Amino acid sequence: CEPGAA
Amino acid sequence: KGPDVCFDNNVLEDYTDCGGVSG
Amino acid sequence: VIVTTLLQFMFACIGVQLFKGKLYTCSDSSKQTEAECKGNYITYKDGEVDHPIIQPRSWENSKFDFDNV
Amino acid sequence: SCFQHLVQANVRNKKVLKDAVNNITAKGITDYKKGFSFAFEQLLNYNVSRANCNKIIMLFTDGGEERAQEIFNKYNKDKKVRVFTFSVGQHNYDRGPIQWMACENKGYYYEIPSIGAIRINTQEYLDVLGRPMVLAGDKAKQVQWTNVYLDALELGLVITGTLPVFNITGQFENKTNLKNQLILGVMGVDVSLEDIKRLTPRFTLCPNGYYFAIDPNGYVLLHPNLQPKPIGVGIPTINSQEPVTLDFLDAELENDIKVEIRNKMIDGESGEKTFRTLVKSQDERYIDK
Amino acid sequence: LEAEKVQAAHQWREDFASNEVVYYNAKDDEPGSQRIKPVFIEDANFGRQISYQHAAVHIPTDIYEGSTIVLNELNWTSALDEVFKKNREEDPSLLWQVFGSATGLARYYPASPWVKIDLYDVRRRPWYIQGAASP
Amino acid sequence: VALAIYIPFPEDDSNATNSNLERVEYLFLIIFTVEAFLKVIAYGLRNGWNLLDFIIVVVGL
Amino acid sequence: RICYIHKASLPRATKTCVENTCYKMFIRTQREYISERGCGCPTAMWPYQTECCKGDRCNK
Ligand SMILES: *[C@@H]1O[C@H](CO)[C@@H](O[C@@H]2O[C@H](CO)[C@@H](O[C@@H]3O[C@H](CO)[C@@H](O[C@@H]4O[C@H](CO)[C@@H](O)[C@H](O)[C@H]4NC(C)=O)[C@H](O)[C@H]3NC(C)=O)[C@H](O)[C@H]2NC(C)=O)[C@H](O)[C@H]1NC(C)=O
Ligand SMILES: *[C@@H]1O[C@H](CO)[C@@H](O[C@@H]2O[C@H](CO)[C@@H](O[C@@H]3O[C@H](CO)[C@@H](O)[C@H](O)[C@H]3NC(C)=O)[C@H](O)[C@H]2NC(C)=O)[C@H](O)[C@H]1NC(C)=O
Ligand SMILES: *[C@@H]1O[C@H](CO)[C@@H](O[C@@H]2O[C@H](CO)[C@@H](O)[C@H](O)[C@H]2NC(C)=O)[C@H](O)[C@H]1NC(C)=O
Ligand SMILES: *[C@@H]1O[C@H](CO)[C@@H](O[C@@H]2O[C@H](CO)[C@@H](O)[C@H](O)[C@H]2NC(C)=O)[C@H](O)[C@H]1NC(C)=O
Ligand SMILES: *[C@@H]1O[C@H](CO)[C@@H](O)[C@H](O)[C@H]1NC(C)=O
Repeated sequence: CEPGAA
Repeated sequence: KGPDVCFDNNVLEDYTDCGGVSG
Repeated sequence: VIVTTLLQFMFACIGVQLFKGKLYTCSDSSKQTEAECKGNYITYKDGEVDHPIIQPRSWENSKFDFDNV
Repeated sequence: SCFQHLVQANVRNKKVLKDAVNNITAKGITDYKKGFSFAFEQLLNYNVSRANCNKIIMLFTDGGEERAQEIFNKYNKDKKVRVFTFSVGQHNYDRGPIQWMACENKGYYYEIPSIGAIRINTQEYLDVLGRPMVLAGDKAKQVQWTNVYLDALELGLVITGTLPVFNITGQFENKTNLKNQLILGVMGVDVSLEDIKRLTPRFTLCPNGYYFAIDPNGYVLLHPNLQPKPIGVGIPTINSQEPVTLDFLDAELENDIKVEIRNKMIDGESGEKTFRTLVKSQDERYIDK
Repeated sequence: LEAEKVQAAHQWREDFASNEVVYYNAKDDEPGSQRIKPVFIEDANFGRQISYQHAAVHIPTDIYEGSTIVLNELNWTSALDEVFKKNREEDPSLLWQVFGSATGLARYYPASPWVKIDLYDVRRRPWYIQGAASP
Repeated sequence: VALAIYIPFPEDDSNATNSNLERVEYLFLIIFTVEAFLKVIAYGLRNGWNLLDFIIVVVGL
Repeated sequence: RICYIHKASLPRATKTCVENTCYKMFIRTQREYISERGCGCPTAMWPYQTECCKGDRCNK
């Protein structure tokens, strides 16, 4: 899956 | 279930091979 | 002036027998011999383990040594 | 960690322990006597699953002036637990008691001055741990098969054999025995998972039939759901090194009966079983019976 | 057995410059050691340019391949290649056969060029750690 | 000399020597308190260095 | 056997030798430019440093 954000 | 062969605590082992007394 | 330069020569002579060739160092801190300080080694940018960069290993003397008078 | 005992070194249990030693903060006075009373008491549980084998303690300090000769005489007086001491960092503290801990406890003193020596130093405790196996003679020469992992040279999913080699120069007289306590190296021959699949033909069955085999851990060796990609450990975040260990119960839907078959197959038994199941479809959108 | 017997007669040398060892360094496109230029043939089974004549040698980046310890191995890990060949000839299905030495160098057969930054060390591989000790 | 030995540690750490010098710098305060107690009821603080001694003593207590 | 020895570091002229160690005399900071190759393992004055080899023309 593609990464997220943090 | 783990391996049934184990190898530790042998009598004829030279423990006097540290890195502070032999270096 | 002559006294000052004579004391300069004197202190240089004492310092030679004190730091004669002991001021060598390697780029990699884990090697402490010119023979060992060879090839390449890994250097990490700003102490980050995720950015390794290959550098050569060099036996470099200090900028101001004490090898001779 | 959230763990209070010894846990197996999975790919998941090894991520909880690497996200918690990446968060610690330094504050307070040091106390080796309390610290080593914890370590010797956590390797005494026997309530939980354990390897029941080499029992090592791996101290990560900088320096100190405490020898803790009492703690090392209450628990570890029969020389059953090794103690490896690491003196990490660039500092000036007395590394004297630390060198004494390793020698008196059948260990080794390792020094990590900078980040460049981390990779070569935290891999040599396998030379100390290999001493009791080298002296065992030709009874430790047993082929061992690793878990399924991706090859370094891109080849797919492979399993590798293993057989150590012994420094046996001067064995005719048996007089040196100074460096003959270390292994020369470890060999290996790769067996690709595709090679095993040729030995299990499936075209005489309907598409719903298949073969699978498991480790004595539940990890599948071959399975229709085993894909040539590394397994996941959590939600990714952006700001071949690990084996492909997929458990049998996590490869297909889990039942109460399937756990019974998994335990029997781990034990090494033989048998048959017929039972209605819920089998997930290949498109991961349907389920039938 | 052949890696044990051959090591028992290495006759430890000190200056590996007058007599040079011949080996194929995988990580390449130097005095004291001669390299070989292999022929290579794209093949099935494997997917890379494999060579059925010698075995490549992988030495990690932070290991100087002309030190007196690395060069002293490469001399006794050269009778292995005759056993790397008889094994495959008897059973043509053999895949990679590798000898992971304790000095960091690994000699695998059949020879093939190695795969950004390189951080491979044979002493950390799972197939090596499981055989160097017990659980 | 006690202050010379003391050695500071990052973020509250301490060895045994710092756990003994903090004990010694209680006798080293009682001595000065005893000295300062006799002078006031003997000499009635305005000598300068006597005033400095008084400030360091009261800050010590 | 052959490594170029000269006094003026700029022209880099060639001179014969007999020692089996070819050296490399460079500055302690600007090491890219090689001031003086040659034969033997001599002593470096200031500001200079020497690396010595095992064969002829090993320095490169
Ligand atoms: C398998 O085990 C055998 C022994 O069981 C082992 O063979 C031994 O190898 C060492 C190499 O270090 C030989 O040492 C000779 O004697 C001294 C002692 O080291 C060396 O002189 C110095 O050695 C140190 C090593 O720390 C070095 O830093 C130093 O530079 C050396 N001195 C100088 C002036 O350079 C000698 O150099 C060395 N002999 C020669 C001819 O060079 C032992 O003699 C070997 N023992 C036997 C019985 O042959 C072998 O290496 C092991 N196999 C592997 C793969 O490690
Ligand atoms: C370690 O270093 C050397 C690098 O190749 C090798 O030295 C070789 O030793 C061989 C045996 O001593 C020599 O072969 C011939 O052996 C016969 C004895 O049956 C003798 O005639 C001579 O000693 C020798 N020469 C001739 C012409 O017959 C090799 O010539 C010699 N090679 C070199 C380059 O000198 C060692 O073999 C090597 N060890 C291993 C295990 O490879
Ligand atoms: C599990 O470990 C604990 C301590 O680590 C063992 O201690 C027992 O705890 C229970 C209740 O606290 C009681 O049985 C006793 O008070 C403790 N001692 C013994 C000897 O039982 C406990 O025994 C372990 N469980 C086992 C071995 O099944
Ligand atoms: C798949 O879904 C079924 C139905 O939702 C679940 O199995 C039921 O679970 C409940 C609660 O334990 C039981 O009371 C029922 O008897 C079960 N149905 C059966 C056995 O047919 C469960 O979530 C899944 N079934 C599994 C895992 O076997
Ligand atoms: C190897 O396996 C093949 C088939 O898998 C078999 O025919 C052969 O006898 C085995 N042994 C050898 C030495 O080839």
